[PDB]
Formats: sequence, structure tokens, C-alpha cells
Amino acid sequence: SAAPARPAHPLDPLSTAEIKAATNTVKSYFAGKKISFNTVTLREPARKAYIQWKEQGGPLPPRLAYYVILEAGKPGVKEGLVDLASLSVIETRALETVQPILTVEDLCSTEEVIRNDPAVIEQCVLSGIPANEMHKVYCDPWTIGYDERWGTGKRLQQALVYYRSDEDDSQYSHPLDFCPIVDTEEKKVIFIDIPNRRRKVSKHKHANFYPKHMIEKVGAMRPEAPPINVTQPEGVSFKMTGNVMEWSNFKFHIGFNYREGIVLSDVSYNDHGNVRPIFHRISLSEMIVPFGSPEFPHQRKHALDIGEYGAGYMTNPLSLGCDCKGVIHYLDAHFSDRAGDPITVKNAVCIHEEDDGLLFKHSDFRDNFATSLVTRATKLVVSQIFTAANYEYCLYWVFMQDGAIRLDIRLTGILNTYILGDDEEAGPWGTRVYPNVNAHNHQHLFSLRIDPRIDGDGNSAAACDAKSSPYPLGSPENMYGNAFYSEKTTFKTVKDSLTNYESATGRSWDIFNPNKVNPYSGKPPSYKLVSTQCPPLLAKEGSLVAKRAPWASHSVNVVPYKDNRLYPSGDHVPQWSGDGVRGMREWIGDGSENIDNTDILFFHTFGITHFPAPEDFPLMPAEPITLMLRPRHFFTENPGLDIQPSYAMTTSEAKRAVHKE
Amino acid sequence: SAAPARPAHPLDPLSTAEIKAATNTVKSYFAGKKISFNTVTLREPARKAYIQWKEQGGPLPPRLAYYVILEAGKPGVKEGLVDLASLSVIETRALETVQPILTVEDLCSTEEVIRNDPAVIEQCVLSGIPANEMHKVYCDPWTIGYDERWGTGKRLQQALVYYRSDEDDSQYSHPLDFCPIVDTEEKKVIFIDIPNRRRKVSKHKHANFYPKHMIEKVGAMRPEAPPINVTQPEGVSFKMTGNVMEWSNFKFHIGFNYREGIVLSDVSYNDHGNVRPIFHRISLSEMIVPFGSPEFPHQRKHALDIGEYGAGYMTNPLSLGCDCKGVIHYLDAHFSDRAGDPITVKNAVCIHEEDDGLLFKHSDFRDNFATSLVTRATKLVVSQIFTAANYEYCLYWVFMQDGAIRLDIRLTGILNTYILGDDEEAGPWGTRVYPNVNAHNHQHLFSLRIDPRIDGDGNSAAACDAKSSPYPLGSPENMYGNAFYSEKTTFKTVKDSLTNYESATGRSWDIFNPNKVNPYSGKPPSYKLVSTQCPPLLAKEGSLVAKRAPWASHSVNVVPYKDNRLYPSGDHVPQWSGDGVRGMREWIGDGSENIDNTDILFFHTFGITHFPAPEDFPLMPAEPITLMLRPRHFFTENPGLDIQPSYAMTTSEAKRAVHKE
Ligand SMILES: [Cu+2]
Ligand SMILES: [Cu+2]
Repeated sequence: SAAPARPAHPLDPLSTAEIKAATNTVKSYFAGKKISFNTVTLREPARKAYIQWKEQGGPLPPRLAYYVILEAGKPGVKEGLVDLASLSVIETRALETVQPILTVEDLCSTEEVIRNDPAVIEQCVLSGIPANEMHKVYCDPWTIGYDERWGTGKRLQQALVYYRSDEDDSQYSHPLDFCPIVDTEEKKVIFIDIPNRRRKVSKHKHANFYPKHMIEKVGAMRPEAPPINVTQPEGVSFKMTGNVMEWSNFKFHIGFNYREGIVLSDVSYNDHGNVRPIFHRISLSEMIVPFGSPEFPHQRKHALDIGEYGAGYMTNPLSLGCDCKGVIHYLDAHFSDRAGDPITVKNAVCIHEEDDGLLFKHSDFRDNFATSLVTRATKLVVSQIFTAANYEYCLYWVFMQDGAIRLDIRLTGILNTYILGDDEEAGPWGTRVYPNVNAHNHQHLFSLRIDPRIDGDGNSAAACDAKSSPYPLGSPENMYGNAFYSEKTTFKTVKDSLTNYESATGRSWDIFNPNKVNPYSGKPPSYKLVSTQCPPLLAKEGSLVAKRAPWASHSVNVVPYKDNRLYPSGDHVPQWSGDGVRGMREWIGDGSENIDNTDILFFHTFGITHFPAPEDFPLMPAEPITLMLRPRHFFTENPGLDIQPSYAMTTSEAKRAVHKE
Repeated sequence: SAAPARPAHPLDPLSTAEIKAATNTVKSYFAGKKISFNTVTLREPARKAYIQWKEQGGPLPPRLAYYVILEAGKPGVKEGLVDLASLSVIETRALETVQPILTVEDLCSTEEVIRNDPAVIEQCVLSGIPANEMHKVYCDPWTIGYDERWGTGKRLQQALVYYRSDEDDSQYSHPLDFCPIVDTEEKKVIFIDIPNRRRKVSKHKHANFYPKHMIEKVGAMRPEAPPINVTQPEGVSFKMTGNVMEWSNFKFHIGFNYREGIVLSDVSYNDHGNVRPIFHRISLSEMIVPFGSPEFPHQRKHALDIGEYGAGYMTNPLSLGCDCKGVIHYLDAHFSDRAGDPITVKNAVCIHEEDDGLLFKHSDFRDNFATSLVTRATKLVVSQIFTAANYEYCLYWVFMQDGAIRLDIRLTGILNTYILGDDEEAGPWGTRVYPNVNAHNHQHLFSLRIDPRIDGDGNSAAACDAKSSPYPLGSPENMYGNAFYSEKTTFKTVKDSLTNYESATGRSWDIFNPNKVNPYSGKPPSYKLVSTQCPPLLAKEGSLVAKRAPWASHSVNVVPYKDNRLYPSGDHVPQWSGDGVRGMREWIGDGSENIDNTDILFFHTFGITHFPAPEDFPLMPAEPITLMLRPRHFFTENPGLDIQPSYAMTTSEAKRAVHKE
């Protein structure tokens, strides 16, 4: 058989060979049809099949490839599965009223089409840009998001237009006032949204940020600062076997796909010989960046980056020394292009360990701290950085030596901007960050998808709220009124889980195994979600934003596990009106399904609300976002105590050294 | 004159010479009186005097020393001021119904007194410890906090008793059931709180954490991990002139005192030649760690560490390479002992710079990210670590290159523990973290004191709440219901400022200068407090905890500036019942005073609520806490753009290098 070679691990992404094998198979199946490839990626094995293979000597799951194609002259898409071993299409269906994720190829041609469009050219002339300077006009190709004038009838993009006085300028200080709508398949402008109040191109200098620009703007650059060198002469402590990582007792598979980007699977912790499962899969499953200006056509700015462009497709090849400093281990990403040929993104993921301050410390005041023990912490970082036109999303999955797992995100890049008239007030929907530049308010929301396996199978979730004792001050039960406890509300049905972060109770959430008990505390083993950057969805109920991102309405959504329940806003996000039972809305159903002690899926909504300020322009300083999953009642004691201390002196040793007591 | 030499800077802490000069002066003034020194510290110059001296060629402020002494046979204390230049007491008063901060000397003798007390010995015997093994009994000397049976009539301490089978053990796995009350001045036990239900000493092995213990507990220690070396071959970029720091345009004075520990003053940022003030003073002014068990005598566990022991007095001498890694610059601390002689704590503060990931980045998708600019961030850290008996508080004041200032705190050390009977349930007020060990619930709350001078004098504060537009979905004003803005509520009077963090609006607070305007945004320059770890005070209104820490009831308290308005729970905290108009309660008054565009003081309450778990025992992994002050509308653009990029390639350069276009 010409079947491609099987991977080392069932969860390994498709190899370039498998991708090509998949596309050859699809092409043969659709022989005579003019088709193009939109997506060719690994169809992960069923959860049960994988676990049986992994721990019960079960059979090796079939190596499958999921594909999405377009056929010239045919509406929507066609999707299906290819069994790589037998090189055959085993599943396929047409979806004529849906539009797929926009690939780099899908987006690359838009700029040239608007530049050569007569209606667009006329608009540029009207805006103060001569027809013979169209090479100075640029545009960020966006999914149209959703426009009720066309639905999914045509595959559309909207173009946010900008102007560069010089090719090296940062165009964002000079947005134009109109918005062209482009037919992706036909590669032509079908309409242009033009404001009632016209604003011609800004005549100010561009707000630039490269050194040559800064030298002109301010005196010059600051002197090169003294270097801070990081070296690991004896190598690193982590061990990579293919995509399998081993570090500080943690063991997991590092996967990656066009959409979610990094995908961490089969996460376990070796508790002194007892290898205990934690999570079967964890990743970012969707996002939405809803803008806050009510004015047309700005309601169309609420990109669901992961589902509409792909955190994988948009990922940057990481530059050693700059993006990832120190001794780095890189991983590449493989996708398919429109023709069905494998494409590779080098250094899409970087892995390394860093010093992370103190892990723990304690000194005895009795001998003036002579008795002391200090142990420094080391963290393991698995990261990627993707670019969504103007913004940059830096993602860092962090593993720590106390057994905690953290997701750190840094937002940078450039503010989305729209033109502002000389006599126009930007507030309250935006900020004038530069003359004639309006940076609209917006939120950055993410959907963390957790498939738990806390110390094994059979899990539950709960909200934990800190509360004062119900007994009043002066009562026998709370004489001095200081009593307080943690109220744990275990979610029984899906409906019970739809909860938001609450500052009034310093709310946290537990993902636990009700089938086990901690021998000391008597509480079930668990990982606690500690997350406070949980903005409420500001768009109203029934709004386009709320309908297309049903998951964003609550900080936490817990539903029964089902295979292929990955994307909360549906499988094909672009141009979906938000009407219909799909994604999270489908999984929630009538909210009556059991989620207590069974296989569950935990979707957490977190992020920030951004009100632009001049400090964010013309290039924005990194803004941090973070959440953490901590083991609570999982271990019987601090799991990092067997790590060699950086310094340690006992009381007896102190007496000896001290002098002679 | 024998007056001690003046310091280089008016805000420099008292030198050992000044301390001795101060105590000699006080002793002479109280000639014939048997006095002891409790506190001898710098009395900082009036805010106005300092600023006039600093920017208006005003006279050098008088060098003053504040002292607190006890007189044998006299109730309370005596406090006053010494004018160092003239070596004379210029101010003095007796406070007979107050008790002062407990010094290391005040606390060091308690353990020996209980060991030799007959009533205590009897209790140990009754608890299962032979009278001839009292050398195995230990106790953490605590302020009694407040006990209505004695008020401030006697200076008291309460002793949390523990047992060590071996001097090298960590005693916390073996607490005893009773609590001795000791007269600090008389050095004798005056009472012992004994529970109705007796619990004899635990017979389990001690829960230890040193390597030798771990080798016995688990197989052995983990192998020494490969080193991660940090070097700065060409030195550091920051410059210290005495206590004056200069780094990345920031300039400030690093002070330190027995109580607040680190005190950062006169903070400014050099905005390309324009030196702009930010804060006149910032520090931690008080804390409270209220425990949540209602059972007697646990209501007495709500230590206000800063005001009752002193973050300075408790600070650890930092060990190079372990506590502070890299090229470090240290500062020492100087206090007075009971006799009036200067005492020194070496390396009380460490200063250094660290790599802090990416400062900002952006790449153009047009040439597959060939056009890119990446600049790494460096942060300046000013830190200290103090020990409060069982806990360790690691404090890190962080300055960043985007102009933001952050306060990072890591809590470590050991859990406060009380005995648990074999048949005793710890919940809901605590957790059984080890056999017979009950770790009670508690909160860790801090009072950040900010004396702002945002871009000059005349400041205001406000709450910022993210809100959806009031207009409904489908209205002409909010057609698609996505509109949202930031509602700014400027505090007019003190009463308006008493606010809490609100997750429902992702609340932040602004400290701004209403006298100035950002030329681009049209908003006043400001520093925004972004802080989400703001627990509500769980102790009830009218409770001992709420009364002694009036500031902890709100996340934010803003009052008019007045000289010497430093400590929110009063100047002499130990044993105050919480009744009376002092500290924050006095500053708030009837809440009608103006705080809009004037000299204000901003007190922020933040921290965490701790529900112990076995992972925290026997030694707890560092738990993080953080808050940030960001410039918003302060600058007209990202202030870090003139920093040499780690990597930078323009579109034109990319074309040249790319190949040849
Ligand atoms: Cu943003
Ligand atoms: Cu704690």
C-alpha cells in the first residue's frame, strides 16, 4: 500500500506525507471536479479509543485526516474524512450554506483586487488620493464577520482601508473612511460602504516606530543597554521524545493544528511512581474581539480569530534569541495549501525552561534566620505567537514545579484604527490616539477548552465562593463575627454550570474527581481554576456578537463530553448569523443533561476590555492576561519538596557553624 | 556642635550616627528615668517643605527623628521628636492607654518565660509532654491582638504553642491545645486559655521538609538540575547615587523604615527632557490577616503585621544567589535596639534588573512577516522579604519600560496551624492538612498607600466602569447592540471614593491631574490602578477585625493629604479595641471633605483569601499577588519606542534581503 508512514504517537499532527496522501485521495474521489483545499488536518481519535490504546492495550486508533474543500461554481463547502491507511474517503458531506475559515491564500489577493477596482479607485480619489497612487493604498482583509445583506450566499471579505506615504510606514495612522466588500471566490468588489459624513485622508505625518523613524521623531535611539545573558551550559532538564514532553514529573503531548494552534494532550504528573492523569486535552478553542462602536459598519468588527483565520494559520515563525531567549527546542507546523500541497511554518512553537523566582522559602526567627531553606523555581514554557492583521497574540502555556499549569497571554501589535475628522469627537466609543485617528473600544475574549481527567475518569465541576458565616456577630456560633468558609456548589446539570466570575465572593472553580478522596483533607482531588480577568460580555443579549459567540456570555460553561465537540461557535464560523442550534448552543441544549461524575468539557471565557489610550499607539506595549489551574487536595503535600534547595541550613547545622553555640 | 552629619538626601533613613545621636538626646532629656527604646526612626519632612526644597530652591528641611520609648513602671508609651541639628527634644507626649509595635527584643524572651512557667508546664504534662522535656516545647510570640479582658492595661502577647521531637523539626505539625497570655513588661504568664475539649500532643511523626527529612520520607532528592545562569558582563543599566535610583527614565528615592519596609519616594519619569512627577510616596502602610475560625481564642488571630511587628523589623538579610539572582545592588537597614544603640540588618533590600519577555512586537503578513520589529523588555526590581513567625512575605516593587509600576507579592513560609483531635472535623473553618493538624481559613489583606503627584500638583481619583450603551438592541443608537464605553465617576468628596472592585464592570481606578490634558486624546494625564485581587472583608461589620482595620472594608479609600497620615489603623496598633476616631476612620471623618483637584492620599486594599489545602503543607509553594499602576493618557505615544529593538527589518530592507524582490 502507498499509505503514508504512521506517526510515532496517535496524537501527532499529520505529517507532510500524510497531508499529501490525504489530498491525493480527495482529488481522486472528486475526479473531474475543480476543487481547492481549505483545510487538511488530523482528525483526532475518539477519546475512549485513545485512552484504551494508551492504558488498556487497546488497538491503535485509525489515522484519519479531516478535510474541507471548495468546488468552483458550488456554494459553501464539502468536508469529510480520509482513512490514511486505506487511502480512501470514508465520510463526506456538502454544506452549501456555510463559509469556511479564511486561509492566508484566501486573504492575500484582496488588497490587489480593491486597488484595481474602479469604484474603489474613485473613492480614493474622492478621499484625496490620486488614481496613480493606488500602490500607496493598502487594506487589511477581514472576514465580513456577518452582513445581513448577503448571509452566506457569497463568500465575503470586508477591507479596512489604509494609506502609506512610504512603504515602510505603519499605515494605521492613516485609515480611509470607506469599506469595500469583496467576493472571495470571484475576486471582485461587490459593494462599498460609504459614510454619510466624508473624511478625506489625514495630512499628518505617519506615526512610525522603526529606529530610523524614532531618530527623526525624538533626538535619537537610547544607547544599547548592557546585555543580560542566559545560558544553560549543561543543557536543559526537560526531555522531548517526538512531541512528547517530560519535565518535572509532568508528561504530555504537544500537538498543533491550523485552528487552535498549540494543543496540549494526555497531561499527567508522576507522583513518586504513581502516574496520575490531569487533563486529556487543553487549548484555546475560540475567540471573539467585539468592538464597541455602534456606528455602521463597525458592528462588523467582532472577529473570532481562531475560527475565522486560525491561530495555526496566522502563527509566526519564531526568531531565536528574540522571541524565545535561551536554549530553545522548536517544533514546526504543517498545513495544506489550496492545491493540496503541504506547506510548512518553521519554528511555529518554541519550548524552553526559565528561572521563575522562588518556589518556596522559610527561616526560623529563633536563630536570626540562620535556620533557613530556599528553593528557586523553574517554569516550563510552550509558546507561539500569531498575527491577526494588526494585532499580535503571544501565547504561553506554563507548567510549574508546584504542579500548577498556567496560561499567560500578552497582547501587542497595533491598535485597530478608523478615521476621525478634525472636528469629530472620538468618545465615548473610542479614543483619539493620534490626530485624525480613532481607536475604537473593544474586548478580547477567549474560550479555554478543558477536557479533564482529574486523577482518572469520572469528573465534576463546581463554583467555590468565599462567604462569611451566616451567623451574626455576637452569636454563640460567631461571637466576634470573623467566621468565614468556602461554599462549594457542585454543578449537577449543564444549566447549573453557566456561571460568571464574582468579585463579591472571590469565586474560583473546581474540576474534581468525586470518586476519590484526599487521605488528609477528606476532599476530592482537584485542579482549581483561579481566573479573575473575566469580563462580562458587553454586547447585549440578542446582539450579533452574543449570538455568534454563545460561549462568551458566561465565564464558565460545562457540558457533557462528546467526540468532536471542539469549537463553541460552530465548525464553520465565517458569516454565520448566530441563528441555529450549533456549537455551545447545541451542547447546552435544554440545559438538563448531567455533568456530575462523568466525562465533561469545561469551557472558560476570559480576557480583557480595551479602552485605547495614546500609550498604545503607534505600537502597543504588551498587555498581560493570565489564568491558572492549581492542584488543590490533589497531593498530600507540597510536591516540590524533593527538589534540591538553592540553600538549606538546619538548626543543628546552624549551631555548629554559628560558632560553637 | 556634636550634631551628626547630615545625609545626602532629605529622605534618606537615619544613619547609625543619627540614631545614636537621637537616643543620647532622649536619654539626657529623661535623665534619671529608666527608659527603653521601642522605635527611633526618621520623621520625614513635610510634603510641601520637601517639594519646595526639591523644586523651588526652598530651605533644606530640618533633619528630625521620631522616637517611642517605654518607662519602667509607667503605663503605655512616650513619643516625640528630636531635632538632630540642635540635639534636642522639640516635641514629646505621653500616651498611657496605648501599646507600641512589638520589637524582636520584645518577642525573643516569651518562649523562655512560658517554658519556665509552672502553670504552662502543668499544661504540657497534661498534654502528654513530660516536665523534663520543656526544652522541646516552642511558641510563636504573637501580639495578643486584642483581648477585652485587659484592653491596653497591660502590654500582652499570646503564645501559640508547638512541640518539636527534634530541634531540626518544623514544629507546625505539632501544635498544643492551649494558649498562654504573657505580660511583656513583667515577663510572666498571667493567664492560659484552655479549651473545654482537650487534645493531647500528636503522636505522628513531624511533617518535615529539609533534604535529610525528604530522603527518609520519599526515596531521595531529585538529581541536581542543569543550571540556568544569568550574567551581565557589561554591568547593569541602572544607576544608584546613594538611595537615588535612575533607570529607563525613571528616577526615585529608595527609602526604608522599621514599619513599612521599602518606601519609594519622589518618583518621576524623564519624558525626553521633560521630567514629570508621578508619585511623591508609595508603600505598604498596613496589613491584616484575619483568621476565619469563630472558636475562642482564635478570634485573636488577625495580625496587622506592619503595624504590630514591622515589615522592616521582620525583614530578612537577603542571601546573594538564592533570594536575589544575578547582578545585585544591596541596601542595609538601620534601627535602634532597646538600649538606644544602632542595629543593622545587612542586605535588607536588593535591587536588580531582569529580562521580562517581550515589550512589544509586530510583523506585516504581506511579506510573510519579513517586515518585523521585536523589542524585549527589561524590568527593574526593588525587593525585600520579611518573616512573620510562620509566614514569609516576598515583596517586589517592579518598574517597567512602558512606564508602568507594579507591586508583586509572593506568600510562602508555613501555614498557621492549631491542633485537631482524631475525631475532630476541621471544616468549615479550616483544613486537615496533616493528621491532627487544622490549618484555619484566613485572608491576607494589604493597604497600599499612594501619595500621588500625577504630572504635577492638584490631583483627583475616579472609578472607571465598563458598561454597555444604555440604548437597547435595535435602536438607532445601538442597532446591533454592541456599543459599550467606560463610565468615569470622579470622586468629589471622601465618601464618594469608598468603593470596591467590581467584576461586573471590570472596574479600575484613575489617579489623574484635572489641570492638564493629553493633546491627542483630550483626557487628563493619569496612572490607572488595575487590580483584581481585591477580596471583600469577610469579617462582619462591627467585628473586631473590621473595627481595627477600618481601611480593609473598601478596595479604595481616598482622603485629603495631611502630614503624618501614614498608618490607617493608627500609630500604635497593638491592643487597640478598634473603638475611636483614629487612622483611616479619622481621615474619613464625616466623609464630606473635598478630594477633587487637591493633595490626596489613595489607600488601596488588596490581597487574597486562603483556604488551606495539603499542597500548602508542610512548607507552602509561593502564592502570587499583584497590582499595577499604568500610565493612561500620560504620554502621547508608547514611551519605549526609542529602545533599541532586539530585531527589526523594514519592508524595503526585506525586499533587498528577501532576494531581489
Ligand atoms: Cu485591544
Ligand atoms: Cu495564607
